[PDB]
This record gives sequence, structure tokens and C-alpha cells, in this order.
Amino acid sequence: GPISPIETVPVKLKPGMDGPKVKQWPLTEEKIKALVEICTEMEKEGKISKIGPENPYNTPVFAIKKKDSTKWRKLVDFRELNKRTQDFWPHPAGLKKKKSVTVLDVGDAYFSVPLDEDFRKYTAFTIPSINNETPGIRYQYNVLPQGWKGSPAIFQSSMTKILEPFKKQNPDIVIYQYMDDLYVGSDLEIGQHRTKIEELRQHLLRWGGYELHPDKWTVQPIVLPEKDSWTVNDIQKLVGKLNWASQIYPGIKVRQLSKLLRGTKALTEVIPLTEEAELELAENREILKEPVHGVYYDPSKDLIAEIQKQGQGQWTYQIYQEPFKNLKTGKYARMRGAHTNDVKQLTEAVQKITTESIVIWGKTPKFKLPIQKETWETWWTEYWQATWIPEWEFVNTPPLVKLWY
Amino acid sequence: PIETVPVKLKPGMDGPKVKQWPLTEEKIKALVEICTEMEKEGKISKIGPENPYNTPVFAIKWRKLVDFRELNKRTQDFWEVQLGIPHPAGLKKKKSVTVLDVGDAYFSVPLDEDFRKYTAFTIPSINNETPGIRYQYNVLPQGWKGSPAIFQSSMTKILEPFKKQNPDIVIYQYMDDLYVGSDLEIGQHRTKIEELRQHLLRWGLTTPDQKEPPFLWMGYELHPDKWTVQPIVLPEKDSWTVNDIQKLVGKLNWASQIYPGIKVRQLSKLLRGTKALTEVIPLTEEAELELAENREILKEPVHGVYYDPSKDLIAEIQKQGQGQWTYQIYQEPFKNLKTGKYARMRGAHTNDVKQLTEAVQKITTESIVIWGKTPKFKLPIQKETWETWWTEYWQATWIPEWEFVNTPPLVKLWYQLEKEPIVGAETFYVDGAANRETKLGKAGYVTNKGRQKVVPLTNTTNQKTELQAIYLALQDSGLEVNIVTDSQYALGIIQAQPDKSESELVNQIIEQLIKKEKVYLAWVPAHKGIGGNEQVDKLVS
Ligand SMILES: [Mg+2]
Repeated sequence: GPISPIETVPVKLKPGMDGPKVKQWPLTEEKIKALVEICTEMEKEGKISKIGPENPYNTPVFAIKKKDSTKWRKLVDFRELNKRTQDFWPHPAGLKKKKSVTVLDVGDAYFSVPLDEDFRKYTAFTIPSINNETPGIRYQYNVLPQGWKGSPAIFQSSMTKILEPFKKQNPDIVIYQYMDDLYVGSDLEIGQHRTKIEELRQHLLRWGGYELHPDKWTVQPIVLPEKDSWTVNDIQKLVGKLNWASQIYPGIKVRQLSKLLRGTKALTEVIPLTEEAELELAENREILKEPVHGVYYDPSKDLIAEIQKQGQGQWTYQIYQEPFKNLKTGKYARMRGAHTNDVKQLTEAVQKITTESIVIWGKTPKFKLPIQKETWETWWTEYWQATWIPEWEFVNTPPLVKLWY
Repeated sequence: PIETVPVKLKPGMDGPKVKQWPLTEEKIKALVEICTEMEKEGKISKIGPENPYNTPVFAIKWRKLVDFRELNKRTQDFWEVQLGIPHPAGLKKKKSVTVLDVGDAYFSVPLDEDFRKYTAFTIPSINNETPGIRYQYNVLPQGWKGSPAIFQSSMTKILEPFKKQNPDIVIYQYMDDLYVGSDLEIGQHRTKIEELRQHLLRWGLTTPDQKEPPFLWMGYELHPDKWTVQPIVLPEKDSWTVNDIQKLVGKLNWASQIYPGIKVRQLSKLLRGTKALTEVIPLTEEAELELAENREILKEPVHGVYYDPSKDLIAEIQKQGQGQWTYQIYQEPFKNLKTGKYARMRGAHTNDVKQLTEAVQKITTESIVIWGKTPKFKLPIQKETWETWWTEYWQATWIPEWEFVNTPPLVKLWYQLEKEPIVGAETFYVDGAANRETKLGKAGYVTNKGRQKVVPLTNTTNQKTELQAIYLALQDSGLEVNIVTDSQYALGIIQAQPDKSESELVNQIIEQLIKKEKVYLAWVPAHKGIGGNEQVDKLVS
């Protein structure tokens, strides 16, 4: 296309790092057709340009449909490129406390600012063909691409000039920008909320949603099943669970409870609690209410979110930065695909945990998923409805104890 | 007339400088013939001694053969755009079909002018004192690293205006062959064919004079209502050179995408050498069996039919002998589009349900490759068996919409551990221990009813003494038993719920679990205050 009139910023990759060289995964006929229609129009508008095989870099590309959406949207898997891109040069702590927060897709705006020439070769992607009838169609971005971490950083100043007449007339509203998404939160009534976000939407169209309520987000604490009549199995499960909790709270003790299990008894034999055993169980009950020592959010380190399948459509999750120091614990239930699809529920869990982590800390976690690599890589794109993609690892070790019920 | 593709060597690396072998009189004579004939065509140009680069050239039959391995080692990487090769089952029935071959494919796509310096080669000096001629390539040389990708890209950018100007015909291009399919009347189809050949001829691409039903395309025969892969013939030779071995691994790794169970590993192992492209090679017996059994599997005739997008894809799976599965993809009953075998049994513990899931996911992936859609499955497993499995499995797992087909042997769950401790059942606190020094150990259990047992063991590890303790608990208990262990290893193996294993101890534990009625396996932390675990531990201590 034509040389963009806006002067370009000189971007570069991390020192010593080369561009991404990731292979394209197979795509359905529907998504290939959608990406052909999208990328042809994008090539006509000068946003992307065809390249040859001399470009040794590639980035996966596919298409998604958002919630209650019938239109395909192109999603490029810029995860490796974002990992290899240089970090640039704040997250509002007030956003998490607002009653209503709307997410708007402002990635299209990025299509108005050109991308650095010497950097364009790193944004190469290839649209595959069914049955390899024709060789894949390769493009590179001449403009700030959606899903790249550099696009919002470079478009930040322009966005500030776009939103100043809305930011000073309404200083109560909180605005945070992450990747292709804009989060606008407030404590206002929902009717005024729709009107104000429509106001900002037209304000965006003069230059040219997805609603959440974070103050209703619940935590899931460590609860001890405290019954009246105890079988041997219940007490040994409790001793294992508190022996596991003793790494989070070093004050936990399991001595007087373990003394009840003395001798070789049947697992279903009822055991009466002693006096110091009930006292110690109550003490350990309250030590779990004390905050964990040394816990705090470090933006310089990565967030890690582990997910556990609990059956009957409920899934627990933990967000921490180092073991046993959980910034947030929670549980989900009655999601899409409940009681008939584990991959869909796990995908929706990843999306919810990611959205919450962006609202709270302004960054996506790295996920430990309870699924084989092949299954997740086989079906996860069929249910993805977000414009960002977090990195994930695969856990194949069965948990001895659930620990979050 | 084609615009060239920019080519650059790897960073900080100059062109190649390989000494040229002097050959005999006859080889040189033929090389001067073929090389002059190639200089009459614009393919190569004579260069003065200003060029310091050289590439070895030989002469086998005549036929010229250039060794570009060093130049390829110094040429930049190129992105392989294709995800594989086209499968004939993905072809839709067309009223008119024509397959064209590109004559002198590489030798008609120009090479980057700045890169030709590195394509320099010498014809060896035959002697009283006669000269060796020095050529450089003006075109993509055969065997060069970047020739396939650049030729494919140039062919695409040449065909695109014609494919847009002719939407009624479809063109699938790959290597030597162009597939032109159409539903037009055969006359208009022929006219479009000639338009395509004139279009290619304007760019300097000739195509010498397939019009007959046996359309050979990518080693396939495209009959009107079916397709059959051409039987691949492998050479039977007393002595192998190194060029024939690399060519053979080319055709074998090519044949891998159409045949299952064809391996090139030990043959590819013999490509790490400094030897030139003509020296004799000793053939390892591993490569001997590798070429033998592969040469036997290529005798299997593979056939199928074409794809009808108006119907759905059906994928049926069947259980075989040893971790083997068979699958058929068809749209009409028994008219298979593609059949195949899946061979995987985990080197660790596994079960049939996991293997079935992996098969479903793999054939789903290749089905999206060939047809871009996921087929409806027919699997030898009951609905309640699957429901119990995925609902009770600790990992997230799922398979697409399917229907049960009663094709023995059925996939079953051979045992199911219970969720709660069993009232009235015997409780076995098990433990084991061993010493690395004396390679001797003990495995035992204690029981609420006072029953206990300790067995001394040779050729056992600690993690094996734990499994041995669980095994002894299963042997000496009734049909309902609760087992308490302190080993996350053994319990971690049992929680994966396998039905077969390489370790015969694990397999006997599996049989003991199948013969039981109720088994509740619990875990307690080791070396803490704990009722029976410290007892059996003190015994095995
Ligand atoms: Mg022990």
C-alpha cells in the first residue's frame, strides 16, 4: 500500500532475540474463508502487504467469534512476538472497586498508525488452505497489528488526545487500556452507564460492549469440613490437608489430631475428639484466617494461575506469583458447556480468570491447566472468544488432595 | 521476466569455497556439452577469475549433478508455507480434469542477481593444458536450499491473475504438477487449459505435451470416481552412493504423508558426513531393516473416493491387538475416503480410553487438514462408559459428537476406585522400604483386624517396595478393601487408572484391581503421627 503519512516510531526486539518462527496450525474451512475475506480487504486498505518466502518469520493466525456475535474477527497469536518485543518505558488501582466496567474493542483504531518498517518482517503470518490446494497466503503488517503488545503502547498518546475531552468532563470514570481492549469502570447506575459508554463510543467514532461487575467478585477461602462425628478417614484427610496448609501458615499443628488415629483402625471407625484436639482444630481453624506472611503484588514478576477440575461443572483456581502466596483464590460453576464439555468450561475459566487478572493487576497470568496438551491444542480455538491469548502449561500429575473444597 | 526474490546468506558468512574434483575425460566432455547447452539458454553465464567461490560438480549416468550442501548451509532459512501435501480424498468430483507438468521448473525462475556470485562452479581441467570453464547460475539451481520455496512463490504470483480471470476453473499447484479441475463443458475447459499454458509461456515457463483417465498427479491416479496411489518402487542395489540415499530419503519422507508406519530415522542417520556426493557408503543393518520393512509396507494398495461437501464426514474407529487402532473416513457406507492405522501405547501406564481419545483428536486434526471440518465419530465404547470416564477423570477431557457402534472388542473401564471409604471392609495400611546398598528391601502391611505381612525382596526399589506393598494388600484381602499408603508415586500411578503397563508389577496390580469389587485408596503424609502407617513403616524400617 501507500506510505502512511504519520511518522513512524523505531521499535526493536529484546537484545539478542530473533523474530518468531511459529508454524501455522490447521484451520476450518469457515475460518479460512473468513480470514481470506478479511485479509483481502485489509490488503486493499494498505494495512497488510503480501510477502514471499525470503521472510523466515511467521506467526499463527485464526479467527474467533465473541459472545453473542455472528461476525468473524481475525486473531493473530502474537504471544511469542510479544515475548520477544522490547518492553516499553500505569494500572489504575481504582478500577477494581467500581460497580460497572465495560470492555470495548478499540483494536481497529490501531489500524490508523503505521508500523516501523524494519519491524514489519516480524509480523509475518500465513493463511493456510484446505488440503493444501494452494500454498498459504503470506502477509506482513504495515500498520500496528491487533494483539501485539506494542500497539497500545505506541497508540497511547493518540488515545490520550482522543479521550481528553471525555476524561476531563467525567473525572469520576476510570479508563484503563490493555491490548485491543478498553476498560471503563464507574460506580454509576447501570442506565447512566450505558448512556456514558455510548457517549464515549460516539466520541471514538467522531475520530474514526462487554459488561462486568468486579465488586461482586468472590474469593474462595480454605474451609475445613468441621462435622460432629468423625471417622478415621476424615481425620487422616484433615491431617494431610493441614500438613499441606502448614507450608502456607507455619503455625499449623497436627499433633493432637494425629494422636487420635493411634493404632491400626478401620477407615470408617468413628473417633471421638479429645479436648486439646478440638482446641488445636479450632486454633488451626483461625490461623487459616490470618493473612499469609509476605504476600504482595510484584509487577516485575509473572502471574501464575492454576486450575483444578472439581466435577459437576465446578472448577477451582488460584492466582499467585510464588508457591503458597495466593493473590486470589476462587471457584466457578454453571459455565458454558457444564456437564457435557470440559474443554469449553476450562476455556471459559481461562477467559474469566484472565479478565479478572487484567482488572485487578493489569496483566494476564500464566496458566497451569489440568488437561493433556493434545486435547487442549485440539479444541481450545473452537471456544475462544477473547482478543488476547495467555500462555499456558499442562499439568499431568493427579492431585492427591483437592484442597479447595 | 519474473521479478526476483531477494536472497541473502546467513549473517556473517561468505560464499562457499569448495575444491573441485578433477574427473575423467568422458565425464568432462559430457559436462561441457550440457553446460554449453545450458549457456545457450541463459541459465548460466561464464565468469572471470574475479569470483573466489566454487561449488563441486560431477557427471553421472549423461546427467549433471551439483553439490550445493555447503552453499545451502550458508543460505538463509526459508519459511515452508505448506502444512503438508494435498490428499486426493479432499478432491471434489469434477466433470473435467487436466494435470500439467512444468518443464524445467527451477531453470525458468530467475535468481537474485546479487546472489549468483555464490553459485560459481568449475568444470574440471582436462589436460595437456586445456582450461576449466567457470560458470555462475542465472536461475534457480536444482538441489539448492531456496529453489523449491522461491519456485513455488513465483508460480503462485504467476498463476494468481489467471486464477482471478478464470473463476470457473480451479488450479492446485505443487512441485512439478498443476491440477486443473473444472465443472465446465470439456471444450471451455480445454480452452482455459490453453490459456493457462500461454500465460505460463509468456513468463518463460514451458509445459511439454495428461489428457487420459489415469491422471498421475502427485503419485496418484485420479480415476473418474476413485483414486489410487501409485506403488512406490525402491531400488535394490548392491552399493549405494550418497546422492541416491539422500534422494531416497526424499521420496520416503515424501511417501510418509500417504502411508503409515514408514520411518527414515536410521537412514537419515547416515547423512552426517564430510564425503562428496559420489563416494560409496557402508549401509548399517539398522538402515537395512529400515529400507526392507518400509519397502514391504509400500506394497499395500491404498484406494479411496472423492469428497462430497453436501454430505457429512463419518469417522469410525476399531480396536486392534497391541495399542493399535484402525479408522475409516467415509461419507457413504463403506465407501471410505481415507483409512489408517494409529500405533501408540504409552511407554508408561495407559488405558484404552485415553488411546481412543488421542485417536479421535489426531484424525480430527488431519480431517481439518484435508476437508476443514470435524467428522462425526463412531467409536466402540458405550455412552455410560464414556460418561463415567470423563465425569470421573481428574483432568479435563472431551470428544466431539459421536454415536456408539457395537464393534468388538469394546472399550471398557476395567476398574473404578470408590469415592468414600468402605464400611465393614478391611483396612490395609501398606508401606515398603529398600536400601540401595544391598539391593534388598521389605514390603508389608498392617490391618485393623491385626493382620500383617512383611515380605523381603531382591531386585526392588523403594518406589517398587511401595507398589509391592499395595500388591500384597490386594492379594491378601477380600473383594472389598480400603488401602492406605504414604507413596505419592504408587497412588499417582493408580490414580491415572491404567489397564496395561510395561511394568509387570503394575499389571498384576491392575489384574488384582479388576478382580476386586470395591477398592478405596487413600493417602496420608509419611513420617507424621499416623495410626497404621507408622506401624507398617516401623516394620519395613
Ligand atoms: Mg513409608
